[PDB]
Amino acid sequence: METWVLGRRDVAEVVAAVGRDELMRRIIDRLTGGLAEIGRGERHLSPLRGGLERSEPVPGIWEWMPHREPGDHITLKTVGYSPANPARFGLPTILGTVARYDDTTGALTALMDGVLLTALRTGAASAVASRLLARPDSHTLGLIGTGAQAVTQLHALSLVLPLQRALVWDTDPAHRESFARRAAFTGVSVEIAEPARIAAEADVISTATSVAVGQGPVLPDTGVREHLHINAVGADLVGKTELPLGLLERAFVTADHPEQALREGECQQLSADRLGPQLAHLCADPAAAAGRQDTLSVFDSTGFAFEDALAMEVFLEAAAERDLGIRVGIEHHPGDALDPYALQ
Amino acid sequence: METWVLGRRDVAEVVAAVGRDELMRRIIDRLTGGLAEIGRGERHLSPLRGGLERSEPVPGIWEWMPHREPGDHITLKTVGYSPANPARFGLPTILGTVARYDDTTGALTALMDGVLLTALRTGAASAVASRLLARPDSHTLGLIGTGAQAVTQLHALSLVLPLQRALVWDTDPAHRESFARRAAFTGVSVEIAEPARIAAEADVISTATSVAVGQGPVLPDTGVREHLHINAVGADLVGKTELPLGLLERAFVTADHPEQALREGECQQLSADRLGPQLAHLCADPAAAAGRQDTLSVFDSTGFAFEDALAMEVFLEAAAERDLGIRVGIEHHPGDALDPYALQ
Ligand SMILES: NC(=O)c1ccc[n+]([C@@H]2O[C@H](COP(=O)([O-])OP(=O)(O)OC[C@H]3O[C@@H](n4cnc5c(N)ncnc54)[C@H](O)[C@@H]3O)[C@@H](O)[C@H]2O)c1
Ligand SMILES: NC(=O)c1ccc[n+]([C@@H]2O[C@H](COP(=O)([O-])OP(=O)(O)OC[C@H]3O[C@@H](n4cnc5c(N)ncnc54)[C@H](O)[C@@H]3O)[C@@H](O)[C@H]2O)c1
Ligand code: NA
Ligand code: NA
Repeated sequence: METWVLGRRDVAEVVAAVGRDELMRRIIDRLTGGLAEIGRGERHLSPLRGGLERSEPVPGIWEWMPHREPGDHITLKTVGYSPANPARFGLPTILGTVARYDDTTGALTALMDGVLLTALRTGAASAVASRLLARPDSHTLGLIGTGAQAVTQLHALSLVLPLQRALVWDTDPAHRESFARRAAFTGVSVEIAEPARIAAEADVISTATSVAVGQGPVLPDTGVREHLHINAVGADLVGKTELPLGLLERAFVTADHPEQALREGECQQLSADRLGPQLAHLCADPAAAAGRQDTLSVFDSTGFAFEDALAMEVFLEAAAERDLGIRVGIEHHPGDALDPYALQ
Repeated sequence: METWVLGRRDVAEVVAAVGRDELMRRIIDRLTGGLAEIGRGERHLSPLRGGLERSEPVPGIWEWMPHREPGDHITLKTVGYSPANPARFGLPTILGTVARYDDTTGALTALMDGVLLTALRTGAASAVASRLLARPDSHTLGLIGTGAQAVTQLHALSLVLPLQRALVWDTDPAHRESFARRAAFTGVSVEIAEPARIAAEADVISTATSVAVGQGPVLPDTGVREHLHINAVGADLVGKTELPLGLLERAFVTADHPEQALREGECQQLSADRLGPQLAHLCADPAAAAGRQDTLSVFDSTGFAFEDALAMEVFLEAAAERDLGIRVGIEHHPGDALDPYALQ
């Protein structure tokens, strides 16, 4: 037995061969079915993630996220949020890896990049929620925060809504000015616009910022369109929020993971008895979403490990088809199972 | 930037090149200093490990154990306890891996086997505690459970005490028969002995069994020598214990990790108010342990992630000196930090 390692090269070859659109659609479809299975009680939400706060060079966090499929495998994603990474080191803010362990023996069976996978399934989750809660003729997307997640927010949403334009804002002028080039492949025209204009004109918004704890909101409490749907995607430290309390109190709020969202999502700001049914329930029974497209809605997204397990399965299916990756004997399996020093 | 991976073959070469005694001594020395640093408030106990119980084929657990050295690195050990592994699959009961992440950026910098490392630092921790709490002229070691951990329990304790004899028991006759061959490199004469004889004769005992929840004790509450020191090393599921309650209530008890031990150690049997100073405090101030060498003592061992980080450092230092391991690009670092699709 050896660990199946998908290097950065193998992950790149999967998305190159399959195509960004098709790969994103596969992950959207997988997440949709998987969320519906949770909503039907056929599967369970992942346990709460844990994390270690880091103060330097700026406040960030490093988190671990398990999800068990009993009798089959356990998925663990380890992921850092380090928002000085881009400017200071030319590294992504979100850096992670995803591992799979055999549930029967405990053995490490597969290991892969989590950077691309994280951006894909986070876009896909917003797409699942926005298909339920945004107007199906939504034309104008607003983006607050135009870093890494903004790219897959725009991409995923462009596959499920007829988006024609994106109004975008970032507090870093370089990061907002570069977004059009990163977005170009989608065919959605990009225009820089201040947050008040985005609030007034957008049919759907995604907020995905590295705003510090206590420095929200990133979208002002002002007039929005009656049917606005917001994907609140930023999430890292306890205390970090993006939306104004007044807007949230007027909204139909569905969390991907209620207990996690109450700790780390916009639901930090809300009384627990004001949550709408969670996303998995909407996927299994759309009665709870019926009519909510035409009034203010918020998808409170924190991400949870089941989404990583599902996206990992999409990657492993493609990689297995193509015989991609390498085998590394990482774990020591002594010839005598009772002898740690039998270094066979 | 690529991840440094030490495979099974590199770990085996470290042992072959450094030597078992020298490698174990390095890990004992690192653990003693690190624990003293915790006892002096220069470093801090790792957070509580987390875990997922599994019921098939027999009850076991899969656990994650993070530890952070601020500004340097984060260590995470992922480890399964699957006690049917030896008989059913020829695999060790304890199967795990240790990963190292840069604390500044979050990047995965190193990954190695945790099977051998786990056995080494678990023996080392018992040796640290027993040097403090066992009579320095202890001649007879008792072992209940003669699986993988027993091998390094005997090895490490033979390096810090003048052991002449090991009295050993396992409920599996083949496992107790084979222990002497697995122990031969230590030079300590092994005898098979039933638990009541071990309790009556031993100067120091380690219990390290796969006993099931609620099926203890593995050592009877009968005559023990006045000065007996016990390393309670078995630890997996909540509810699993190895010592008789009456013995525990008479003993001076020190945990490696009080909060973990209250959940998963012998201290499950004890009121929270009943524990002594933890092992770290005894390392920093051994005056609190010297006076307990001649009375009944228990080191309640659960294992915690700091031990894995320290032992991993020993292996990385030795592997670097010998240019061992491979470099694998696992994480995706896009050429544009804000573009997840910018596959370099
Ligand atoms: N919900 C999920 O599942 C999920 C998954 C991954 C990441 N995230 C979170 O999404 C957030 C963004 O991640 P990323 O990978 O895009 O990081 P990033 O660093 O690539 O982009 C964040 C951007 O937000 C901008 N920003 C900071 N403060 C702002 C403000 N007040 N207004 C507007 N823009 C602002 C920054 O200048 C930067 O360009 C983080 O909180 C991250 O932890 C969530
Ligand atoms: N404290 C720590 O840091 C730490 C580290 C690693 C493992 N552990 C724990 O130590 C225990 C042993 O692990 P291992 O790797 O040696 O497993 P192993 O399966 O190699 O050995 C366990 C042995 O215990 C024997 N056994 C079971 N029930 C018994 C009983 N009632 N009396 C006597 N013997 C019995 C089994 O026959 C087996 O030979 C496990 O609970 C493991 O989770 C603790
Ligand atoms: Na959120
Ligand atoms: Na214990």
